[PDB]
Amino acid sequence: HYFFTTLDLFALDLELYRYSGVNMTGFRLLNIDNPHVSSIIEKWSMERLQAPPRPETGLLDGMMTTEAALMYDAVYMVAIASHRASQLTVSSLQCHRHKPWRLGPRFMNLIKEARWDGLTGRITFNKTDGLRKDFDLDIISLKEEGTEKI
Amino acid sequence: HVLRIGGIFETVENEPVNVEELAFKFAVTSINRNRTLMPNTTLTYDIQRINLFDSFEASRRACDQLALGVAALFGPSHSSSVSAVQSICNALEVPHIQTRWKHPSVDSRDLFYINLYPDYAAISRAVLDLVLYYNWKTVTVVYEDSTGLIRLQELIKAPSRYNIKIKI
Amino acid sequence: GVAALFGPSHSSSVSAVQSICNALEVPHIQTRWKHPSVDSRDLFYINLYPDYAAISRAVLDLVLYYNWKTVTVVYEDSTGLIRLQELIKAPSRYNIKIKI
Amino acid sequence: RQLPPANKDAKPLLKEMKKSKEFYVIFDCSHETAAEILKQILFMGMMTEYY
Repeated sequence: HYFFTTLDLFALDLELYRYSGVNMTGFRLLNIDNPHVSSIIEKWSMERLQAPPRPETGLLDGMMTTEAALMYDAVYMVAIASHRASQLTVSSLQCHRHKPWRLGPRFMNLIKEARWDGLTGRITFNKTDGLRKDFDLDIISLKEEGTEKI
Repeated sequence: HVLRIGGIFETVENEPVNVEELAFKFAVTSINRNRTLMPNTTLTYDIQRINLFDSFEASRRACDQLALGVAALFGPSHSSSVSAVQSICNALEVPHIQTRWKHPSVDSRDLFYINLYPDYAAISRAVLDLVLYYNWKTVTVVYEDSTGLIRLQELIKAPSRYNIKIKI
Repeated sequence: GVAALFGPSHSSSVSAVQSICNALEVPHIQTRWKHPSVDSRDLFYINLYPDYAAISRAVLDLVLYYNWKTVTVVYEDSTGLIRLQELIKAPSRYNIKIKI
Repeated sequence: RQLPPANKDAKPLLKEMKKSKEFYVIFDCSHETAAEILKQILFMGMMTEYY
C-alpha cells in the first residue's frame, strides 16, 4: 500500500501500476468533478497542445500541473479583488526611498478578506497570517478503472 | 483604464518555458476574455524572467517593476528569492501573492503576502488523519529532502499519541 | 567601501545579504547556522557554524557509543528536526526504538 | 489452461490464475507471444518472488 502525499499524483500515468492490484491512495487539490473546472483544465490542455509540445518533461498525461493551477488561482484572486475594489490606481514606487503605497493596506485587506471558488477548491484566508486555511483535499485512489475519488 | 500586475519567473533556459509563466499568461488572457469581472478595467501583466537562484536579481526586477508601476507581484519559485521579494513588498506595502510553499521561517512578521499553497502543517494533519482512517500499524515514511521531514512533521511525531510504528 | 560583510543572524535576513555579497563579490561571513538552501552554487560565503549534518553524525556516533536501545528525540523547532535526521533514520540501520 | 487465441490480452486468464493461487506456471509459447505475455504478467503485478 503506497501513499503519495504529493498533490500532483493524478497527473501520473498509472495504467501499468493500475493493472497490478496496489492500494495506491494519494491526494488531489483540484476539484475536477466540477464542470467549470473540467472545462478550464481541458481548455488549458488544448492551449498547451497547439504549442510545440514537451513530452517526457515529466510523466503528465496531458493534465494541468498543480503549480499552474495555483498560479491561475492567484491571478484570479487578484482579479476578484480588483473587481471588488474601489478606484484602485497604481503608484510608481521606489526602493532607495521606500515610500509606502497609499492604497496599500486597503487593497491588501481587500485581497485577504475575499473568498472565491477556484481550481483548487475554495480560496479563503484567515486574515491574521495570510496562509490558506479552509481548503478541501480530495482523496484519490488507484483502482482498475483508473484514479477514483474515495 | 488599466490595472497592471507583475510576475517574476525563474527559468533555467528558454527551452523549458515555465508552466508557471504559461499559466500566468493563460489566466490574464482569460480575465481579459471575461467581461463580468469589472469590464471597464483591463488587467495587464508585466513579466520579468530571472535566472534560477538569484535573490539579488529578483530584488532588482522587483525594484524596477515597482518603479514602473505594479499593483501586485507574483514572486519566484526559489525560497530565498520569494522571501526577499516578500520583504520588499512588505516594506513597500504592495501585495505579494506567492503560490509556492516556503520553509518554516515565517516568523518574519509580515502581513503583505498570501501563500496559496496549502499549509505544510495541514497536509501533515491530513496524512495523519488518513493513516488513522486506514488503521495501519507499521508505516515506512520515505521522504526526499529536509522539506519533506518538515511536511511530514506531524505524521512522524504522531506515534507517541496513536499506536503506529514508523521507520523513516 | 567595506572589504567584507558580517551579516545578520536569521535566515531570511541573511539569504538576501548573501546574494548581495555574491553579486558584488565581497566575502560574506555567516556566523549563525542558516537554513539549507537548495542551490549550493553561491560561492562567496564562508560560514563558521558547523553544519547540522555533521552535528547529527556526532549525536548518532555518541548514541551508538553509549549503546542506548530506546531514545526519545525532543525538539522545539524544525531546524532541529532537520538536524536530528541521522538519528531519526538510524532505526533502519541500527537497533534503536526511537520516538519523537 | 490455454491463453486466448485472438484477443492477445490474456489479463482475464492471468487474473483467474492469480485468484486461484497458481505460482508455478509453465508457458508453451513462441517468443513473440512469450514477450507479450511477459509484459502482461508484469502489468498484473505477478512478477514477484512467489511466482
